[PDB]
Amino acid sequence: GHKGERQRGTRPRLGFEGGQTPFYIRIPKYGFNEGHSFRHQYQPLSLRRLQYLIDLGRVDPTQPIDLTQLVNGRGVTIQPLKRDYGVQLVEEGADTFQAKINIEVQLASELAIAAIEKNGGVVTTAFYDPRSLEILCKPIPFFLRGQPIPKRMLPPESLVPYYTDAKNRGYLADPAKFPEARLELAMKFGYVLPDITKDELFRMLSARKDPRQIFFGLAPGWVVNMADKKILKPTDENLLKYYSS
Amino acid sequence: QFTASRLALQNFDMTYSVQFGDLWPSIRVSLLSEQKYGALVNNFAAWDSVSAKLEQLSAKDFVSEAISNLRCFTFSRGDVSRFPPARLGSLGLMDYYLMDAASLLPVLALGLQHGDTVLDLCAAPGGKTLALLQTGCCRNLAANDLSTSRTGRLQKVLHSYVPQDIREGNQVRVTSWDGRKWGELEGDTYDRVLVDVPCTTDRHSLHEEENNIFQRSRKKERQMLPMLQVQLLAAGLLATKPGGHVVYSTCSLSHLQNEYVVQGAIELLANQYNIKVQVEDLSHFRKLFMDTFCFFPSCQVGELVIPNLMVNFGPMYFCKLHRLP
Amino acid sequence: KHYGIKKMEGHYVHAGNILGTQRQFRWHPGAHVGLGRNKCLYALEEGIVRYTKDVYVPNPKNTEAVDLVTSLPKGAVLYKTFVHVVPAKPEGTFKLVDML
RNA sequence: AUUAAACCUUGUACCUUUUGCAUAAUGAACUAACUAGAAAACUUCUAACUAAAAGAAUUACAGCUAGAAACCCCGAAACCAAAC
RNA sequence: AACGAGCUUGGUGAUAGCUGGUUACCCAAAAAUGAAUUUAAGUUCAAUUUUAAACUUGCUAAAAAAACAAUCAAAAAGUAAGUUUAGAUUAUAGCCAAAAGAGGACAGCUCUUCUGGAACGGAAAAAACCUUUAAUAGUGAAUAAUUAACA
RNA sequence: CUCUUAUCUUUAAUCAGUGAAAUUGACCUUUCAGUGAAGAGGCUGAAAUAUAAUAAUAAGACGAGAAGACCCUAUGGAGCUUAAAUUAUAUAACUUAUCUAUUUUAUAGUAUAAGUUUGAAAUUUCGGUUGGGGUGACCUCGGAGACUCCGAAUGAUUAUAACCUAGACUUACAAGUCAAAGUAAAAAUAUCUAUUGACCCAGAUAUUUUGAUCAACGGACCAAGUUACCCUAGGGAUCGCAAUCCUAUUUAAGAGUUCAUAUCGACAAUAGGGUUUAACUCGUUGGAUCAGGACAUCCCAAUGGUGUAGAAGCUAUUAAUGGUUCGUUUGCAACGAUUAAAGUCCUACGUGAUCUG
Ligand SMILES: [Mg+2]
Ligand SMILES: [Mg+2]
Ligand SMILES: [Mg+2]
Ligand SMILES: [Mg+2]
Ligand SMILES: [Mg+2]
Ligand SMILES: [Mg+2]
Ligand SMILES: [Mg+2]
Ligand SMILES: [Mg+2]
Ligand SMILES: [Mg+2]
Ligand SMILES: [Mg+2]
Ligand SMILES: [Mg+2]
Ligand SMILES: [Mg+2]
Ligand SMILES: [Mg+2]
Ligand SMILES: [Mg+2]
Ligand SMILES: [Mg+2]
Ligand SMILES: [Mg+2]
Ligand SMILES: [Mg+2]
Ligand SMILES: [Mg+2]
Ligand SMILES: [Mg+2]
Ligand SMILES: [Mg+2]
Ligand SMILES: [Mg+2]
Ligand SMILES: [Mg+2]
Ligand SMILES: [Mg+2]
Ligand SMILES: [Mg+2]
Ligand SMILES: [Mg+2]
Ligand SMILES: [Mg+2]
Ligand SMILES: [Mg+2]
Repeated sequence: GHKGERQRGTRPRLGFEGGQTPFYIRIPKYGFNEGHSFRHQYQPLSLRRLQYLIDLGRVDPTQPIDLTQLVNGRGVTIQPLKRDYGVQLVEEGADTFQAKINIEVQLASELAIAAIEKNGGVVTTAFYDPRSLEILCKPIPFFLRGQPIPKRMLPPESLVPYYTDAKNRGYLADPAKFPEARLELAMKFGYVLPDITKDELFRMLSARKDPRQIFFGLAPGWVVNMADKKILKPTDENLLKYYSS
Repeated sequence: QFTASRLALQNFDMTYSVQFGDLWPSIRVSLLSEQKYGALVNNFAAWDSVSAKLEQLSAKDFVSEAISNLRCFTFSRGDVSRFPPARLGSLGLMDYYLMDAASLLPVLALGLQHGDTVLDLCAAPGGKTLALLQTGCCRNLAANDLSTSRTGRLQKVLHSYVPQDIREGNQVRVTSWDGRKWGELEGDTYDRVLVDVPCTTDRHSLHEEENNIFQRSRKKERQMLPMLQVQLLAAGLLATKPGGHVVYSTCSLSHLQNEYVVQGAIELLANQYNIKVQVEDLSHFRKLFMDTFCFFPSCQVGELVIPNLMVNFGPMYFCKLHRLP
Repeated sequence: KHYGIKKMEGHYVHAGNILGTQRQFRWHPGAHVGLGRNKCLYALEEGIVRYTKDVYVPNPKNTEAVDLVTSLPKGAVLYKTFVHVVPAKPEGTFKLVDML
């Protein structure tokens, strides 16, 4: 253009409206985004994606399902660094869901539970803390680090009611109250509870990891040596006390 | 450089001091000193209550001594006591109105009589209206004032004191129109007319910087005040009915604004409109009010209330004129 | 401010459309046209605005209007300009929800 | 144009600049060399794979990855530190 | 060897809404109005303009009838544009003629509103008035304004 | 100086040697009238006109050089002044402490810290609109008139005025307007007139609310003068009405008038000049030298008329031919003596690359 400020290359900053109070500064501050960096994120999983994954052989329904086997089959993508705390099952696709599977997901829903239970499956909810989740999504590198497997901390006070509640199928919930809660849900959605015990794969379905276990078959405090193909367990009494806790 | 108050004091020293001479010292300090306020009763339901309460305060109605329909309680001679702030009555009407005792003389002088129609040109919230309303037992009235905001509060004052039923009656009429133009509107309409022309307000001018006539910008208005006063006084003379009585009131001590204006106006009416005015003497009225008011007899016409240290109720210059034809 | 007739004759008018804004009662409300406190006129039903002049009969209660009407001579009849909105839609239709 | 270099006909230097006008006002004696537009948030275009893309951490209710595509020069009066 | 406060180096490529400058061809489209601002030698937004994409009515005109030569606008017709979405600036001082108000229910003068123009042809003068749809070669041609007036 | 001259040196000019500077778009570089921006070697219309040098003049080339002058602008500076704003272990002081002496609490001091009081200083600033200046002022909102006027940062009345939610007005943004339905209190709109202030940040309470003559009113949390001692970056220039009063011409209501004997003039009309009637200081040029032109003629010359006897005049026309003084007071205005007359004007004070106040 002609000679002037914008042509000299020295025009003001963005949001500067000539000298009147700018639009972005003259609006009241509100807490839309307050505490955003500490809010919990659960990468949702729908039942269409679950059934679709099972159909194509990218999830093994016969084996127990967990966050590791969802990530391994690329069914879900998880970013621990971005406050992801796990996967929440979602009600979308319940009607098409006709699969019996033992799925562990940090958050569950009423209707999502119905789809799993009606077809004769086990649904459980377990809390993984930020350190535990990173190892669960990405196991191999942790074994390469050489550090011992860590314990899994219990949920903080805010989440304690949820994971101790029978209706939510919490891992810490009382085993005795499960039957009644399942039956009430069964009546609500108009299906008859199937007898899992009679089912041949009762042991697999019923399988549940210890509340202090990140992986079903590995106890806290062990060390995995991939190069030698061995597992090392501490013999020290002091360390065993700490890990057993 | 000079404040309006400084200029106002300068004018009195060069002019007013000469007129009064040896009396000027006491008057000069009187104006600088705080003014004395006299409480005026609202009558109505609080008619008895205020009178009993004011007696407890030791204030005495100067009007009552004069008699021995307006009673205004005032403190004793040389008493500096301050009246308590006005308070609302049980009915919702203010118990009393604080005002300068001298300001009530023009109303008492106008000889209000029952079954009369009264005009109050440029009345403003000077208090004479409210006082006159209390006198207006059976008297239709009328109010006028050039400004609006000045007139706006005047209605508020009427709301506080005057009961709604009385105000609702046509008797109470509020308008804001030019006084000189008003003369043509209603000629020979009001038996009694009280005309309080805008004056230099010497007491207010010295104390108050706001809206002071002595400001340099307002030079034009100050010089033309005598001409405007004559026209307004002439307008009232036109409006008053045959045989009517009119009172012309000026706050200022100026000889030019007080005596020449009234006599000059009488001459103007006699020449242009061929009308005659009968002068009236209030010397007897002065004698009754000597205790509560002090006057000086130098003025050929009018009864000016000089502010005195013992009785600081001035300044009020009021002259009563009766329309002969 | 910017007082005028927003909706001219023949214009489709939705429920809440404001026909016009007036400082004083230049246009009086008509059928299916509500009157706002600020004296603006708003439609009430979908329709086509049509302006007509009709005899104005004031409510008995207000004194000023009644006195003025009486002051008029017997022969004379006053008129005012009104804004009307003729409904252009059927309020409802009947459909068979189910056969039982 | 012309047979003919000049005569005859036509024609108010250049840039910047003022309003979109100069007979103005700035700048240039001439030659050689040197002497001033630079960044990828959003968009467009082109491909790879595709509910997935990316050679670790990223984004996704057709996306994702890579490529190409962009924003000058000269000049104060001054201010501070430390030497002289 | 020019002290309202020495000089040298460094900070330092100080900063400059200001002045000056900013290097090949070709084709195409293309405007100094409103608002705020320590603002009126600036910037930001609206409006305008532009490149692409989406799909459908748009411009002139627009009878009756309103609200009073306009604000609005239906069938038509002459004709090809208009709306929405994504990206992006510069611009924000006009110049002159001719119309109409409005300032002292004046002319003028200062404003405001509408219209037009930016020759190589014409009008002693000649960017602004009048004739003139772009630009190309030809030793073709018909023409416009005008080339004063003979009262 | 009237009034200038003569001789000599220097410089100049010529022959010989040596060899700068500012400046320079290109130039084959004319006159007059016209046009134009106080403007023309170059454009328009006439005219003039072989080519080059040497030496002179300074009219033009808005001639060339300088850190000179002038008015205005910059959210550019710097010096000074403080009644500007913010600070201020310069100093001095005192107070409580720390701390060492001492006496039973006490008065002493103080390698320190925390305050209070002065301020030697440091830092930073100079809002906008008013044809310049001091004084007035005005800066936002709305009502009325077509810029002239009125108001406001609302008060009174209020048996107290919910929530939620279609569609719209207005509008750069921000702000500001109206509202069906649904739902809820109660037994539907508070009442006029009209009324503004963002974000940040501080206050309040048991979850709801309050903070601006921020009035320069889109609002910097908080900053005045002054410069002729100045500086830089640039831009500039170099008509109306009225109200009386005077007058002039035409009116003349009137009176008038009286042997080289008369008119004036009410009232009007019309041209001028004042006054009242509407905020509180001012903006190149004499002289010397040489002059060019205009005529609206001052003198010379040629004439008409005359209330022109002769002699002085007065009025008028034609004519631009040559001429058109010397001083004193000295800031131009007077004056004194003369002359046939001591013209009026234009030529950017006509003319400072000719000189000067
Ligand atoms: Mg501001
Ligand atoms: Mg993710
Ligand atoms: Mg040059
Ligand atoms: Mg620079
Ligand atoms: Mg415009
Ligand atoms: Mg500015
Ligand atoms: Mg600027
Ligand atoms: Mg020579
Ligand atoms: Mg030689
Ligand atoms: Mg030659
Ligand atoms: Mg030649
Ligand atoms: Mg020439
Ligand atoms: Mg010429
Ligand atoms: Mg020529
Ligand atoms: Mg010359
Ligand atoms: Mg500074
Ligand atoms: Mg908004
Ligand atoms: Mg409703
Ligand atoms: Mg401001
Ligand atoms: Mg402002
Ligand atoms: Mg505004
Ligand atoms: Mg000096
Ligand atoms: Mg000095
Ligand atoms: Mg001559
Ligand atoms: Mg002649
Ligand atoms: Mg002399
Ligand atoms: Mg010269």
